[PDB]
Amino acid sequence: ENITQWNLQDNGTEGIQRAMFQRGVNRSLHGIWPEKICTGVPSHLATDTELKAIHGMMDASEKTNYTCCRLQRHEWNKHGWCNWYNIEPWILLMNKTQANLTEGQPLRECAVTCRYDRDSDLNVVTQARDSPTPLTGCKKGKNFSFAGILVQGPCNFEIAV
Ligand SMILES: *[C@@H]1O[C@H](CO)[C@@H](O[C@@H]2O[C@H](CO)[C@@H](O[C@@H]3O[C@H](CO[C@@H]4O[C@H](CO)[C@@H](O)[C@H](O)[C@@H]4O)[C@@H](O)[C@H](O[C@H]4O[C@H](CO)[C@@H](O)[C@H](O)[C@@H]4O)[C@@H]3O)[C@H](O)[C@H]2NC(C)=O)[C@H](O)[C@H]1NC(C)=O
Ligand SMILES: *[C@@H]1O[C@H](CO)[C@@H](O[C@@H]2O[C@H](CO)[C@@H](O[C@@H]3O[C@H](CO)[C@@H](O)[C@H](O[C@H]4O[C@H](CO)[C@@H](O)[C@H](O)[C@@H]4O)[C@@H]3O)[C@H](O)[C@H]2NC(C)=O)[C@H](O)[C@H]1NC(C)=O
Ligand SMILES: *[C@@H]1O[C@H](CO)[C@@H](O[C@@H]2O[C@H](CO)[C@@H](O[C@H]3O[C@H](CO)[C@@H](O)[C@H](O)[C@@H]3O)[C@H](O)[C@H]2NC(C)=O)[C@H](O)[C@H]1NC(C)=O
Ligand SMILES: O=c1ccn([C@H]2O[C@H](CO)[C@H]3OP(=O)(O)O[C@@H]32)c(=O)[nH]1
Ligand SMILES: *[C@@H]1O[C@H](CO)[C@@H](O)[C@H](O)[C@H]1NC(C)=O
Ligand SMILES: *[C@@H]1O[C@H](CO)[C@@H](O)[C@H](O)[C@H]1NC(C)=O
Repeated sequence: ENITQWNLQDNGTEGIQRAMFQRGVNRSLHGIWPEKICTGVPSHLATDTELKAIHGMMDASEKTNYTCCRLQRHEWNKHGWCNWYNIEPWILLMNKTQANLTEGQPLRECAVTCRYDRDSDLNVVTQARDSPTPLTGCKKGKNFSFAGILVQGPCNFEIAV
């Protein structure tokens, strides 16, 4: 029921993706999204110390030189507090999810946002998730590149029929 989304390195994409390519990082966690989105005053103010414990997860913000902890705090505020109640279980999950992402191509990896590269003739996956979803910026008929890994379809498993 929870969507796990992450960023993948792409020099062709200004922002987090360019920074990941430079830093030799393949997959950086974006968030874990339950059905319920949090509204109102959070239960706990996520400190940088707490948020730095999610090892390997880069910030999508230029303001922190794509390090910590803007994206991280945003995630706890919008998706974390009202669903996990405590920061400790949330931190451990986010970190274990990022640990697994650092290992390599996940069991379930589906393109979310693409950036078609005319030179290589590939759909360079900028963001991916553990469930198939309507694509964005993807050219139909072209193969996919998930941080260097070439896949025929938008997912690393069969969806259809
Ligand atoms: C997918 O997403 C859901 C959230 O959307 C995750 O579910 C949460 O999981 C965490 C644990 O990983 C749970 O946190 C613990 O909640 C306890 C309170 O729960 C009450 O019972 C039900 C659960 O059936 C809730 O729905 C109620 O609202 C209640 O409030 C809470 O006591 C507990 O704290 C205890 O443990 C921690 C660490 O061990 C201590 O720090 C703490 O002080 C205390 O002893 C945790 O906060 C949470 O209940 C879940 N919430 C819901 C709504 O289901 C899934 O596990 C995610 N799964 C995947 C696979 O991504
Ligand atoms: C990864 O992406 C980065 C960012 O997009 C990328 O750098 C960009 O590409 C090029 C290649 O170095 C840079 O382009 C140069 O930019 C200056 C103006 O800023 C122009 O004057 C340059 O023109 C000369 O260079 C050519 C070299 O082949 C000549 O043939 C040409 O006629 C000129 O004399 C040139 O276009 C560019 O500035 C950056 N862009 C940004 C937005 O930073 C880099 O190539 C990629 N790295 C890897 C490892 O793939
Ligand atoms: C991160 O990746 C892990 C691997 O997918 C997974 O952790 C869980 O723990 C064990 C490792 O000890 C996996 O392997 C085990 O498989 C059998 C299955 O019958 C277990 O009985 C054994 O203990 C064995 O070593 C588990 O399969 C695995 N659990 C699940 C539910 O898939 C985590 O799920 C990953 N965490 C995140 C947050 O993505
Ligand atoms: O984890 C993240 C967080 C944010 N962005 C966003 O970064 C730029 C910000 O302009 C956004 O444009 P966009 O396609 O609407 O969403 C992009 C990511 O790509 N990954
Ligand atoms: C997060 O995972 C790393 C491995 O990537 C581990 O060494 C680290 O201390 C973890 N943080 C915790 C458990 O808070
Ligand atoms: C990342 O994928 C590259 C291909 O871009 C692979 O060769 C490498 O071992 C991985 N490096 C990481 C996860 O740091």
